[PDB]
Amino acid sequence: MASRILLNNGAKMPILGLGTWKSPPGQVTEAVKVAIDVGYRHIDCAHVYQNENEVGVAIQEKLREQVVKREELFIVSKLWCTYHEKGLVKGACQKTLSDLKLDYLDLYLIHWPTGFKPGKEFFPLDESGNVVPSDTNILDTWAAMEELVDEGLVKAIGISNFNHLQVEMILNKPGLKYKPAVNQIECHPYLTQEKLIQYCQSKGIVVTAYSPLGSPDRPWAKPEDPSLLEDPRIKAIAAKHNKTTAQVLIRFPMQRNLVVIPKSVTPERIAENFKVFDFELSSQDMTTLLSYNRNWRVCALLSCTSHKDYPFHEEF
Ligand SMILES: NC(=O)c1ccc[n+]([C@@H]2O[C@H](COP(=O)([O-])OP(=O)(O)OC[C@H]3O[C@@H](n4cnc5c(N)ncnc54)[C@H](OP(=O)(O)O)[C@@H]3O)[C@@H](O)[C@H]2O)c1
Ligand SMILES: O=C(O)CCc1ccc(-c2cccc([N+](=O)[O-])c2)s1
Repeated sequence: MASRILLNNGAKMPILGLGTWKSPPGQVTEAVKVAIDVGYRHIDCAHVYQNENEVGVAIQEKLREQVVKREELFIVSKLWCTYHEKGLVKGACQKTLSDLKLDYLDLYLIHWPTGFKPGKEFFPLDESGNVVPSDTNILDTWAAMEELVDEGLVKAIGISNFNHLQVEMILNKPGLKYKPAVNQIECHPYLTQEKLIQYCQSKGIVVTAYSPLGSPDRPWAKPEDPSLLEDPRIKAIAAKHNKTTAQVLIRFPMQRNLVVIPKSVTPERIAENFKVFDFELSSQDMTTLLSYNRNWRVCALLSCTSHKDYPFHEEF
C-alpha cells in the first residue's frame, strides 16, 4: 500500500487524511498537531465546519516548527452552497485560505451540487423549512472553480456528493477546462457505492470516502440506526487480523483505491487510525464487507429533497 494516489492534475494525494467535521474548535488545534506529529499529511476541512481558523493554527505551528514542509501537506477545503454564484467563489476560497493561513489549497471541492441563496445563513429557509435555492447553474460554478486554478489559489478542484449524472454533466460541460480531480462521497460497508465509484475511477477521478466509521457523533443519530463500529461481523474480521474495528473500516476503502478521511479529536484514536499500513484484508474479507451494503446514509437532508440538484433521488 503506497501512501499517495496520483491525481489527474499530476499531483499526489495522501490516501489517509484527518477529518474535521464536528471537531470542536477548542480541541481541533491539538488534534491536527497530534495528527501531523504521528504522520498525517492530509487534512479535510470546510468553511461550513466553522473551525478552519483553529485547524490553521495547528498547520501554521507545524510549518513554523519545521515538523513538515508545506509541499508535504495536502490541505483540502470546500465551497459552501451559499457561495455557488460565480462572483462569490473567489472570496469564499480566499476566506478559507486566510483562516487556514495558507497561500494555496491542494484541493478545493464544491461541497454539494445544490446551490442556495447567498446570505449569512448557511441554510436559508422559506417559512416551511425548504431550503431556498440559487438559480446559478452548477456548470457556471465549475467555471468559477477553474478560475481559482488559473489564479494560483488552488492546485486542484473537485466535487463532493455528486451523483453519476452530475459527474457526467461536469465531464460533458461545453468548454470544460479542468476535469474534477476528486469526488468526495459517503462510503462505508453500509453504503458501498460500487456503481458511482467504478464510474468515477473509469474517468480518472479519484474517490474520497467520508464517514468511513459511520459517523457515530453525527447530530441526528438514533438508537435504531445500524452501527458499523458495533457490528459483530466487522468486529470478527478485526479480531482475526489483531486490529480494531475502526482500523478495518479505514483499511477497507484503502484497498478499493479510495482516499479515506476518518475524523477524531482523541489523540489515541488519531494515532490508531493511522496504523493501517501494516496489514491486509483478503479478497474474501473485502467481498464480505461489501456484502453489508444497505444504502444507508449519514448525510442526506430533508430540507433539500426538493432542490432540483438534490443528489440522492438517482440510483447512483
Ligand atoms: N463532503 C461532505 O459532505 C462530508 C460529509 C461528512 C463528512 N465529511 C468529512 O469526512 C470526515 C469523516 O466523517 P465523519 O466525521 O462524519 O465520521 P467518521 O470519521 O466516520 O467518524 C467520526 C467519529 O468516530 C469516532 N472515532 C474516530 N476514531 C475512532 C476509533 N479509532 N475508534 C472509535 N471511535 C472513533 C470519533 O470520535 P472522537 O472524535 O471523539 O475521537 C467520531 O465520533 C468528516 O470529519 C469530514 O472531514 C465530508
Ligand atoms: O457539511 C458536511 O460535510 C457534513 C454535514 C452535512 C450533512 C448533510 C448536508 C447537506 C448539505 C447540502 C445539501 C444536502 N442534501 O442535498 O442532502 C445535504 S451537509
